[PDB]
Amino acid sequence: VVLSFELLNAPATVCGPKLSTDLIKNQCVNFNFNGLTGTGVLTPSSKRFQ
Amino acid sequence: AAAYFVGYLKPTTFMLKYDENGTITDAVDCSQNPLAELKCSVKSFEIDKG
Amino acid sequence: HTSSMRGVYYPDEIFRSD
Repeated sequence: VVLSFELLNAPATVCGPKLSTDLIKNQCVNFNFNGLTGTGVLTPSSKRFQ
Repeated sequence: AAAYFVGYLKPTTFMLKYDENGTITDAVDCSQNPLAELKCSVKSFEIDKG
Repeated sequence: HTSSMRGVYYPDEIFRSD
């Protein structure tokens, strides 16, 4: 199986995977959940999302 | 039988109640009567006298 | 020909408390 890789003048159509970080809970740390930036303590509760 | 029951819409304002467990079950359109506009103004469904 | 409090949909995907 020959994989022909090319780097011609074209936008980045195919890229590598995007490894996510670990879930640091109970600590005031920076968070980035796909655009949602800021700083807070990741703690669960008893809410019911849709 | 067969009935379409299609109705147009106009840009207006609404006061949505957000009950627990992620539900609405009640809304008020502030474009029909002055009582609805008063309810939307003070943000309450039970208006006192005055 | 009358929509008696009908047509209320979620305008977004944001969960809100009481």
